Amino acid sequence: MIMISILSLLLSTSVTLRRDMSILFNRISIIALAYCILHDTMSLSFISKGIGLHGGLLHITNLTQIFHIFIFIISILILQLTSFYPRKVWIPEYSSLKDIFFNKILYYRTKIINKMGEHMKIIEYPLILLFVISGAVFLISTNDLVSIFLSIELQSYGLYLLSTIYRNSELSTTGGLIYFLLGGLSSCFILLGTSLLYVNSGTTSLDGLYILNSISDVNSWYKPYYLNFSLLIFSIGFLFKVSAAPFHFWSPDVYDAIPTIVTTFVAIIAKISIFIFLLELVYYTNSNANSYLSEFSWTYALLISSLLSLIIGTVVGLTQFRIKRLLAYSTISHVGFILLALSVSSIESTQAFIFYLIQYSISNLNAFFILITIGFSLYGYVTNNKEYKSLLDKNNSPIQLISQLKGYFYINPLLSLSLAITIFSFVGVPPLVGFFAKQMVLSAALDNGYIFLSLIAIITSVIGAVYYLNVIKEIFFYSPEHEVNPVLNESDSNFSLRILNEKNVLIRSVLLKGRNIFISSPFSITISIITNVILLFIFMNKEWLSMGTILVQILFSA
Amino acid sequence: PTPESEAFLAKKPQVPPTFDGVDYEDNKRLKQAQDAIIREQWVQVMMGRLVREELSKCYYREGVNHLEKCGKLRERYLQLLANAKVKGYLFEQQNYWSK
Amino acid sequence: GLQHYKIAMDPALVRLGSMISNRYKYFRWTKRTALVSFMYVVVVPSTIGYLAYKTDGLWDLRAKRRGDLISER
Amino acid sequence: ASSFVIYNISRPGPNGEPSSLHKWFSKISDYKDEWETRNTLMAAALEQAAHDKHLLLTAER
Amino acid sequence: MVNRILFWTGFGLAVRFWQLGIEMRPFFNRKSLWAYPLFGGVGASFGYWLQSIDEKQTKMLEERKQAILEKRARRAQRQAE
Amino acid sequence: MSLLYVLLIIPIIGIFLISTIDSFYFFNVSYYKKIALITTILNLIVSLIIYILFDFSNNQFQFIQENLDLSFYDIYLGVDGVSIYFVLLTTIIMPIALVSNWNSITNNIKSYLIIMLLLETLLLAVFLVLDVLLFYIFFESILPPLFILIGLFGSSNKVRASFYIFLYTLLGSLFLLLSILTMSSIVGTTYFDVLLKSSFEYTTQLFLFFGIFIAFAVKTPVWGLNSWLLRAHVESPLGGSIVLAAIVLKLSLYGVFRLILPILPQASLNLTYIVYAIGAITVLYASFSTLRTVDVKELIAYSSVAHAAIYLMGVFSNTIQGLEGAILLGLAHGFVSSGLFICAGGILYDRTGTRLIYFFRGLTQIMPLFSLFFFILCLGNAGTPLTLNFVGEFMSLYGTLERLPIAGMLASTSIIFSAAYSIYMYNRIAFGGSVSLYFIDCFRDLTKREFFILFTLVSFTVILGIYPSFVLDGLHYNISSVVYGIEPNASYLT
Repeated sequence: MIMISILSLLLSTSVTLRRDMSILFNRISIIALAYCILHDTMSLSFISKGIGLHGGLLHITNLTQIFHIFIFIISILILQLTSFYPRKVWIPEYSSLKDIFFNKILYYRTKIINKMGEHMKIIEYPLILLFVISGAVFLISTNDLVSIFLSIELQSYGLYLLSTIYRNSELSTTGGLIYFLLGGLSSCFILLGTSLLYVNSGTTSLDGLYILNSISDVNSWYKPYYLNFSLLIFSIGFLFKVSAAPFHFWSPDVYDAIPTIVTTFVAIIAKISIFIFLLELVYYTNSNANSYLSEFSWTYALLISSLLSLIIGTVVGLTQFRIKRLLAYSTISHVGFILLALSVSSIESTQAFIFYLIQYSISNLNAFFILITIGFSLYGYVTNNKEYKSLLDKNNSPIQLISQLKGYFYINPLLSLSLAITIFSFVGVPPLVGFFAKQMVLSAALDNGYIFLSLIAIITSVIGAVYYLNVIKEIFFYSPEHEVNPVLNESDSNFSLRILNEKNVLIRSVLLKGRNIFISSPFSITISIITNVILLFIFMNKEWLSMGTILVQILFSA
Repeated sequence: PTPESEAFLAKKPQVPPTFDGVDYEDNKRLKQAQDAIIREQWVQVMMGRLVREELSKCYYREGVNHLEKCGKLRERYLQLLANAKVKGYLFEQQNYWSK
Repeated sequence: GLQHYKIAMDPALVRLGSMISNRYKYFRWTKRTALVSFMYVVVVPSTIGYLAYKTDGLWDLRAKRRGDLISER
Repeated sequence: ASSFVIYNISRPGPNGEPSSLHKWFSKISDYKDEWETRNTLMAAALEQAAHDKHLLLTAER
Repeated sequence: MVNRILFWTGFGLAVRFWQLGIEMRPFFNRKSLWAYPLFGGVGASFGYWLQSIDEKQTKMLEERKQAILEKRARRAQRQAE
Repeated sequence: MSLLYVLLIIPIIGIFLISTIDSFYFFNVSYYKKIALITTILNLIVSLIIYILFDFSNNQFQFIQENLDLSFYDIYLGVDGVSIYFVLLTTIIMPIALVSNWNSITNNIKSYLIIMLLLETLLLAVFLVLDVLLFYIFFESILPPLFILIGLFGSSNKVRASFYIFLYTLLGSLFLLLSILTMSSIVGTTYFDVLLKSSFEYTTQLFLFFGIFIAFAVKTPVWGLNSWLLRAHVESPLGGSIVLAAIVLKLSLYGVFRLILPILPQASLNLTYIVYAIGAITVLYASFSTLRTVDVKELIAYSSVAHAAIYLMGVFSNTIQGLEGAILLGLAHGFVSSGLFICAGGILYDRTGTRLIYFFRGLTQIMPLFSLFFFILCLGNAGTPLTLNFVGEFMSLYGTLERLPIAGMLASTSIIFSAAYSIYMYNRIAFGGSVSLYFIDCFRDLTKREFFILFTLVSFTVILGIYPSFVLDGLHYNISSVVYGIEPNASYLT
C-alpha cells in the first residue's frame, strides 16, 4: 500500500508544476497512510515470534506490525502541518453544522492563511516523506544483511533530501550537507559491519547468524569472535543516526539549521524504526550462559553510549539559548534512557523500552507542535528586540530562541500550560506519563543489578531539569516582549467576510478584525489530545501497558 | 463482677492474641491477631492506671502512716510498671521464639 | 502589587540587606574557613554521633528499685 | 452560657439508656464489619495481581 | 470508580475545552455547543473500542499465565525422576 | 462513592467553576475568590463529617471503596488514625491561606486560586493513598504548582527560590524513588496491607533506609540541607508560605509512619544514633542562626527547621509517647508557623514593603491587637504551656530522651534556645522603644481579616493545649502498630 501510494502520488506529481497542488498532495498522503493502518491492523491476528516473508528476505512480528502502525499514525499527525493552513477566521455566525456543511465564507485569506508560504509550495514534500516511511517500515521487517543496508539507505537518503528540500535556504542546504556527509560516514560503518558478518559466516540471513551464535553458547579453531565485534561496528553506525553520544554532534546543528515543520519528522521517525530493529538483534544475540563471548558483547557500546548520552545530553543543554539546540540535547538525554533499557535485556526492561519509545515520540511531537503553533500565533503580535531582528531564516524557524518565549503565558495561557505539562513530562514529574516511563526503566535496571547506571540517570535528570525549568521560567515568570499589532487591532481597518448558502446566494456580510483570527483547529485539537494523554495517563494506563506486556511475552516465550 | 457493656462486644477480640499456628495470607486473620495482641498490652497498661488511682487514694487517706497501710497496692503498681508497656505487634509478627 | 505605607528607607540599612542577601556569592576556601566548616559540619556531629553510639542502650530507669543499677550494658 | 446548656443535654443520665440523639450517631457510624470485609477482598485482589506480575516478569527467556 | 466509558466521554469533553482555550475562543458559545456531544461522543466510541481490546488482553495474559505455570509445573516433574 | 474521593474532587469543581464563569457572566476578580473560599470550606465540612464517623479503635483502613478494576497504577484511598489528623489539618489551613492573600494577590488571581485549589487536591491525596508508589506520585506532584506559584507571585528573588524548591525536592525524591522501586520488586506490590506484612533482609533494610532518609532529610529539612527552605519559604507568597510550612513540611513526618517505621524495623533501631546526631546538630545550629537572622520572614521560616528536628527525633524514638507527641508537634507547628508568617509576611510586609528587622521597633504603641496575638504566637513558638506546641515538644522530648538520653538532652536545649529567638524577635518588633523612626507614616492596626485568621490559629493551638485529648484519643490504637519490640513477660502469651 505504501509502495502503491508512492507510485500513484509520483505519477500525478510528475505531470504538474502547479505549486497550489502541494496542500492537496499532502491531504491525499494522509488518506494513503490511513489505508496502510487498516492493512497492518488486519494482519494482527496471529501469535508468533516471527514469520519469514518473500523468500526469507523480510519478516513479520506482532512487534513489527504494532510499530509500522505507530509510524503511520505519527506520520499522519506530522503530515497535518503541510495539509492545513496555520491560521483561520472564526465567527459565531459561521459555527453550526448547517453553516459548516451548507454555507460558504468568502474573504481575502491570502495573507491571513499564508496560502503562498514555503511549507505550502513544495510539491514533492509528502512524496519524499513517504519514501522515508517506506524505508523505516522495511527496516523493522528486514531479516537479511543485504535488506538492512538497502532499508537504512532508503530511510537515510530521504532524510538528507528532506533536510535540503528548502533549496533557497542557506541554512537548510548547510544542515542538509552536514547530515548527508556524516551519515554517509555512518553508513560506511554499517556496511563494514554487515560485510564482516557474511565474510566470516558465509550467510546473509540474520536467522542463520542467530543459530550460529546460539550453538557457540556452550558454557577451538573457529571461536566466533566476529559476531560481537562485527556487530559493534554495525552498532556505531546506528548510534550516529539516533544521535546517541559520543556520535551526537551533528544533531544540534542540523536540527537547528533545517526548518521546524521539517525538524519535527526528521527528529522523531528515525529513532522509532532504528530502536525497534536493534531490539530484536539484542534479544537474539544474548548469551544466557556466561562465556568468553559474553565478555566482549557488542551491547556494551549501548551502555557506554547510554552513560555518555546521559551526561552529555543534560550538561551541554545547560547553556543552550536556542530552542532547537535545546530540544536536540533533550533528545540525547532521552535516548540514554532508551539505550539503558535496550542494554538490560529482560522482560521488565523490554516493556520499559517499548513504553518509553512510544511515549517520548508522542511527547517530543507535542513539543514540536506547540513550538510551531506559538510561532504562527505571533502573527498579530509585534516586538522591538534587536536580537529578534538579527535572526536568520525567520520564516523557516519562527521561534529560534528560548527568550522569544518570554511572557508567553500572558499572550496565550493554555498553550503555555500545554508546553509546561509537556516539558514537566520530559523532566519525569508525576503523575505525568514521562514520569512513569522513566520509573519503568529505573525499576528494570534496579532489578537487573545496573545500580550504578540508575544512579547516573537520577543525578543526570536533576541537571537536565535545570534547563527545562529555564524554559518554563521564561514562559511564566517575566512579561511579554511581544505586543498586539497596533494596526491589526485599531478599530478602523476591518476586512469584509460574506456568508453564502448552498447555492451561491448571499446571507450575511460581516466586518472582521484581528481578534477574529485564530489557530486552525487541526493543530489545537492535536495539541489538546496529547496534552491530555500526558496529563491523565494514570486513569487510562491499562490497555497501553498491557499491549507492551503481551509483546514482550511473545518475544521471550517458547 | 461488672457485666460487659454492649460497647465491649464488638471491640472484644474473638481470638487469642498470638501469631502461632496462623496463616499470614488470610488477611482477616492477620489483622485480628494484630488487634488482639494490641488489646492485651493496652489492658495491662490500664491496670497500672487503676492501681495508681487506688494507691493515690490511700496516699491522701493515710499520710504519715502511708508507708505501712497501703503498701500492698504499691507492689502491684511496681509489678505492672515493670511489665505493662504497649510494645506493638510487629516484633511478634516478624520473629518466632518457640520456647 | 499593592502600595504600602511610606518608609524612611535608610540606604545604609538598605545596602546592609543587600550584602547579607548576596554574601553567598563571595565565599572562598581558606585555611581559616575550611577549619570552621570542618569543625561545625564534620567534627562536632561526629562527636555527638560517637557519644550516641557509645551510650546506646546503656541506661534505663524504668522501674529500677533500690539495690539495682540504672545501667543495662 | 451555651456550653453549660449543651453539656446538660449531652449527659445520657444516671442509669437511663443513651438518648435518641446518642443512638443516631452510633447508627450511621456503625460499620460493624463493612471495612474489614472490604479491606480483605482488596488485599486478596492485589496479592493475586502481585503473584501474576511475579509470574510474567520472572518467566524464563 | 474509573468506568472505561465514562472516562473517555469525559476525556473528549476536555479536549474540546483545551482546544478552545489554546485557540483562545469562548467556551460554551451557543451555536457551537454541538461540539461537546461530538467530541464527547467520539471519546465514548473510543472507550467502547478500548473496552473490547481490554477483553482480548485479559484472555491473552490469562492464557500466558497458565502457559507459564504449565511450562514450570512439568519442568519440576521431570526433575523428581 | 467514598467520602475520601469527595475530598479530592471538590477543589476540582472549584477549578472548573473558576475557569468557566468568564464564559457565563468582565467578571469581577472578587467572585473567583468567593468560589475558591467556599470550595475549601466544603472540604473542611466533609473532613469534619469523616472525623465524626471515624472510629478510633480499628486497625482496618476506613472509608475505602471497592474497585475490582485492577490496573497497573490504581488509586486507593484510606483513613486510619495516623493520617486523619493530617487530613484534618490540611482542610483547616487552606481556607485561612486564601483569606491571608485576599488583598495581596492582584494579578493572575485566577492562576493563584487555581494553583492553590489544585495544590489542595494533591496534598490530601498524599495522606489518603494506600500504597507507597501512590504516596510518591502525589508527594512529588506538588512541585510544578509550587514552582509556578513562587515565580508568579513571589518576592524579588523568586527565580532563585523556585529553582531551589524544585531541584532539592526532585533530587531527594529520586533517592526515595529508588527505594520504593526496590520494595515493589521484592514484594511485588506497594499496597499498604500487603507491603507492611513483608519483612526484609537486614542489609536490604539498611540500604532501603538510605534513599528514604536522604529524601526525608531534604524535606524535613535537617540543617545543612535547609537552604531551599530559607529561599522558598520567604520569597513565596504568603498563602504559598503557609501551605509550605504547615502542610508540605508535614508530608515527610507522615512518610515515616508509612515508609520507615513498619517496613524497616531493624534498620531504624540501629541507625538512630545517626539520626539523633543530625537531629541534635539541627536543633543546635538552626537555633543559633535564627538568633542572628535579620529578615523577619526568614527567622520564622528557619525556626521551623529547629522544631522539625524535635518531632523528627520523636518518630525515631520507638516510644508511644514520642511518636504521638511528634504528630502533636507537627500539628501545632502548623498553627503557630501559619500565624507567624501571617504576622511577619502578611501584616508587616504589607504595610512596610520590607522584612528587615532593622526597620521595626515598638509597634505595641500603635498596634495593640497585633502585639497581643504576635505574643501568643511567639509563646507557642517557644513551647510555652497551655499551647499544643508545648505538649508536642514535651512528649517528643521525653520519647527522645527515653530512647537516647544524650540526644534527648542535647535536644532539650530547645527549651532554652527556642525562647531565645522567639522573645528576642518579640521585643525587637513589638517592644524596644516607642516606634521605629523610619515610619514616616503611622500604621493601621489589624483589620478584621487579620484579626480573624490569627484568632483561629491561636484558638486551635490553645484549645488543643488545654485539651489535647481531642487529637490524642484517635491516635492511640493505630500508633501502637508502629512500635517495635517486646517485653520478656508479655511476649508470646499462650
